[PDB]
Amino acid sequence: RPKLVTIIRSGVKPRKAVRVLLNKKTAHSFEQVLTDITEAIKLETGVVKKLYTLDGKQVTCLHDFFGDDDVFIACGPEKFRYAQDDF
Amino acid sequence: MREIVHIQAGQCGNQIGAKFWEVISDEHGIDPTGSYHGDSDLQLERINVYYNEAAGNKYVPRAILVDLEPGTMDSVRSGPFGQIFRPDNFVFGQSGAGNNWAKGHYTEGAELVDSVLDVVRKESESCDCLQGFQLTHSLGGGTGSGMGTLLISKIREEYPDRIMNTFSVVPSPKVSDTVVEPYNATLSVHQLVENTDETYCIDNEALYDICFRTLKLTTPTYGDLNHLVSATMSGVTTCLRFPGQLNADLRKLAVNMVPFPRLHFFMPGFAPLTSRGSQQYRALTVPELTQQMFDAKNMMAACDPRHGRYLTVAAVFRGRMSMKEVDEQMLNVQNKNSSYFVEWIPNNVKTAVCDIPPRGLKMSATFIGNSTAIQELFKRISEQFTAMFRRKAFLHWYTGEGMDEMEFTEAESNMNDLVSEYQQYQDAT
Amino acid sequence: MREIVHIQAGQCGNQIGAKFWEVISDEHGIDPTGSYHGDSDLQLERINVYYNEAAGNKYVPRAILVDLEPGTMDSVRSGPFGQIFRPDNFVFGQSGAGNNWAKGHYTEGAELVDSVLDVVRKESESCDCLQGFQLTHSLGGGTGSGMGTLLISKIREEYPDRIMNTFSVVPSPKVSDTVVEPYNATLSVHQLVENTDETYCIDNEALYDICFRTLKLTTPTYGDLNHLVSATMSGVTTCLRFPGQLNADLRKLAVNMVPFPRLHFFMPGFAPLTSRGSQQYRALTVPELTQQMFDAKNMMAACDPRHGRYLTVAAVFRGRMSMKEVDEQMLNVQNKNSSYFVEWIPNNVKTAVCDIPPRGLKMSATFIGNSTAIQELFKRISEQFTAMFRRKAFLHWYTGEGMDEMEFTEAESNMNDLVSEYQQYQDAT
Ligand SMILES: Nc1nc2c(ncn2[C@@H]2O[C@H](COP(=O)(O)OP(=O)(O)O)[C@@H](O)[C@H]2O)c(=O)[nH]1
Ligand SMILES: Nc1nc2c(ncn2[C@@H]2O[C@H](COP(=O)(O)OP(=O)(O)O)[C@@H](O)[C@H]2O)c(=O)[nH]1
Repeated sequence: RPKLVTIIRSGVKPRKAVRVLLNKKTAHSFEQVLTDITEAIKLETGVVKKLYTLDGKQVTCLHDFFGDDDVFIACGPEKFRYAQDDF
Repeated sequence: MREIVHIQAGQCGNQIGAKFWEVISDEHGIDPTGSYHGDSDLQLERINVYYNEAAGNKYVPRAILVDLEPGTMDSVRSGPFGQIFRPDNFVFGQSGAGNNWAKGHYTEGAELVDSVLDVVRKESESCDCLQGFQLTHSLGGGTGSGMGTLLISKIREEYPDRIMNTFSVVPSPKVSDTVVEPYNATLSVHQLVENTDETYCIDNEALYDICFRTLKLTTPTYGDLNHLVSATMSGVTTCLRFPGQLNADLRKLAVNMVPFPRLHFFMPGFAPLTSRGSQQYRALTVPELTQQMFDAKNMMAACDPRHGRYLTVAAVFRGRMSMKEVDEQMLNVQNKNSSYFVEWIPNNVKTAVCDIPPRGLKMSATFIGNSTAIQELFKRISEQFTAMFRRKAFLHWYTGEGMDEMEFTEAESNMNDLVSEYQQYQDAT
Repeated sequence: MREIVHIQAGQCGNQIGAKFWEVISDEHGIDPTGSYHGDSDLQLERINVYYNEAAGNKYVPRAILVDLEPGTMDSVRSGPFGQIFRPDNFVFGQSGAGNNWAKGHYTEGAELVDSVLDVVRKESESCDCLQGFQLTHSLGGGTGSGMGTLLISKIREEYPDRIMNTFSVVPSPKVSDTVVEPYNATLSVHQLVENTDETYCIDNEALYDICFRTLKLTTPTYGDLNHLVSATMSGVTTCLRFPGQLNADLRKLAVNMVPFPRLHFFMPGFAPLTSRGSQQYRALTVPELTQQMFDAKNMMAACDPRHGRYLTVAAVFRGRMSMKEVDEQMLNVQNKNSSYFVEWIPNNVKTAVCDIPPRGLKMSATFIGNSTAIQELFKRISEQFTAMFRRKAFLHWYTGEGMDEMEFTEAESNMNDLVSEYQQYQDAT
């Protein structure tokens, strides 16, 4: 029923990839997850507008884009950084 | 040397220390301010085990308190001996547990644990020579069931050589304080046997009848039930902290108490217990203390030692008494109660004699039992577990917080693999 | 001997000295009138470093204050310790900066500088033996960014042998006080590395969390934030001004701190920090001060020392403590934090022990850090720089005051040539 995915922040690399819950009972909109994530992460501006994939290839827009067991990256007003986080 | 860092967790885990630290500080003459008022110089001989000596000749308890809401932490400082704690150690969240093991281990537990493990480490650098950690929590609630076990799996990776013991609160047999307490039991008992060297199981239900059939208290409140929890914990470390003829510590009470490393569920007892209307009619002799311990109504757990055999028995004594006089009593109870002990273990009784009695009495003791009578304590949990789980009942909150069925299936049979060991060692020859 | 002329510039550069000179005069018992009220004769042993002894047994601070408007200078004399300054040293314009680096360096800066450089020279003739100059300004505003750097390029031509250090205010990472602060940063950082021997970078943003997470101040105003700036500056010169066992000065803290002459951006730290509700629970030991300095939340700059290695570490101590006891702690933090220091530098820790503690405490210290973690501090500026400059945004005020594009292009790559040195020395072997 829920999703086991995780998020880091870009270009700085202290982050140990916290794994917040993603479920229908705890979330009802994709934009709601983009704002509930902001208290548990730090950015430059803090606008969590976008999130790129594990390799930063494509953008995300839906809950149904979330295959299990992958890491995403904090984005928005910035670009992808080619981070070797999971190494 | 030999410092012990005290860690608390849960609503039950906090208010025990408000009774526990009142007892320990009164064994050394400490006001709730934090200065010294004792008279004998023996009290400051091993004061550094529960006290980091700060400036101004003050003393602080080496204690860390954990909750997921501040509804209990402010109630500690607004009572007696609430000023003694350092205000930096109260690490707490804001939401609350929800009485959920999944939220106590994955949702809010991942956030608060980094603000605790640095504080343990900040005390660990202050440890001149670390002995081990002790934990006080429950097994039925949300915080003390999960957040305590989330510390232990991270502490044991940081300290494999250091010992670890939990004064947990096993839930009662018949009355039910918590609706989801069979789920909180089995999912935490699976984590206890991984990374704990010993565990002292305390039931709520047995402590009522001790305070009713024996103490004859009309109105037993928590100011007296938790007092017997403090007499147990102080009754173990009383050889580490004072000069006795035959010393003991948590190191000696681990290998000499646990012969097989997964069989480490104990049962405590305390003696003597004089009522206020019955104290002036009792002989204060050393063999009087022995016959009061080994019955059913002095055990601090819902157990029947008549059905089961002991394996290791630790009796920690305080006061001034003859060494030969105690050991004659410890040998005699092995002879007459020969069915009550296991056959293939000689010298199954451990003697610990200290020389400082509890304040207010003249002589006392503390019983530590290890019998196979706790198989009734867990099979009754596993019987309640398989009834609730086969209907998938109360599952849409644990599964809603990131949990699968295979987490239950391994944890279910591991308790069955636990109890099947106890029945195997019960009736061998 | 060894006098130091104190120069201020900017609205930020003035009100720091109103807190700074209050602290220095209270280390020698000086009223805001300007007479003497001390009790010990040690305080007048090196009084001539910040005080020209005038007639009538009075003392004046050897200080020069610079602004482009009198809206701040009259606010200094109408407060405490505003009567102590000589009324001839307040050299100021009438128009104002406009928060423009070009107007702070070419338009109004060319007029006011001749009325300052004679006053420095009039103090320079009064210098019995000049040590060096210290400057207090900012890097984001108009006056302290430009008018300070216009003095330094003219001072260094007059004094090549004399040392020079600026307690500048590096702008915050996330919140923005000034709209044009990336232009004011890069166009001034290009001028700092030309003619400054060392620089102590202070962020606004880190000083909030020091005054909130550690001091637990409910309402931190500038009477407490600038107080930590004064504790840094007094924590450096405390070996030059009092008899200690192992002396230090700005000469020893320059060559032993800067091994490559363009790598001179530091980070300061202060210890201890006792809250008013937490001072009575802390041990006042010497190894307590070490473990409080080397974390992230005691740094006075937005830096992550976990990402980066130190090169030179200066810890200036005050009070009475053993020499072997400190050096055991300084050696131990080199052993356990071996990834946190650079490999090819042995004895990377500088010890400075004085014998006069700060007034109000018993023992204290002052941390000076030099790590490669400031590459995040400048690349974040250069990332903000290339975004604003590629649109030619906010350029029609700098170009309107006599400035070309090639002024930006050399100054842009010189910061990139600065950071590429730090990454080069970060991970070599
Ligand atoms: N002996 C004793 N048990 C208590 C006390 N307060 C709570 N408990 C027990 O704690 C258990 C409930 O756990 P609780 O503290 O509410 O949950 P948690 O805070 O989320 O870990 C039950 O078994 C209660 O009997 C107390 O003061 N004394
Ligand atoms: N710590 C501190 N920073 C200040 C104070 N006043 C101004 N600042 C900083 O000074 C910078 C703005 O510079 P400003 O003085 O207005 O410009 P200038 O006078 O033209 O150099 C910002 O980074 C402010 O945070 C103060 O009292 N304390």
